[PDB]
Amino acid sequence: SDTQEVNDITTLATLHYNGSTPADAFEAEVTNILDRLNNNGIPINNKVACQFIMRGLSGEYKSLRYARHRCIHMTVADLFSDIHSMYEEQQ
Amino acid sequence: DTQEVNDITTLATLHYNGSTPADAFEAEVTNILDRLNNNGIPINNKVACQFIMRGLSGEYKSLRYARHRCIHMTVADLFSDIHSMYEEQQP
Repeated sequence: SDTQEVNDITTLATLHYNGSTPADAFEAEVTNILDRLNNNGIPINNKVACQFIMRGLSGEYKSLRYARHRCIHMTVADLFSDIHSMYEEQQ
Repeated sequence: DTQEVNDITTLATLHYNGSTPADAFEAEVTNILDRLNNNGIPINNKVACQFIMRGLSGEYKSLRYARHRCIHMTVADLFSDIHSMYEEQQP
């Protein structure tokens, strides 16, 4: 509660996703961290968010990381689309 | 282009046990906070204080009991206490 921002930032910096849990749940976790950080006056822009998410991708999802260099132009929604697409074509 | 992610990761993984000068530790953290501020990721006194406390090891772990007042405690005040402990430990 008093440590929500520190916990949210720590989570963001230590994300991991390998497809073994629903992509929706991963998207929710990340989305809400970003929302809460925004509310607490710590705005994480699209580029930085994208980089944290990419860093977290393991297993087959590692492959999405070769777009990390375009994070500036890539939207978080676009990235989540690709993760969702990969999740679907693993199920 | 990954300066923010690197600066946040460092903040979230600080370690200090007195084995290096307190001035160097202060410098590292201060400049992370400065750069994050510049890049539109403003870490306030409370959150900064919490990250610093989390990183204290060895004899310095003991300082982690003012953590609850980080809201009212300043980063400068905490670095004072670390400096004070560092001085005591020196010849």
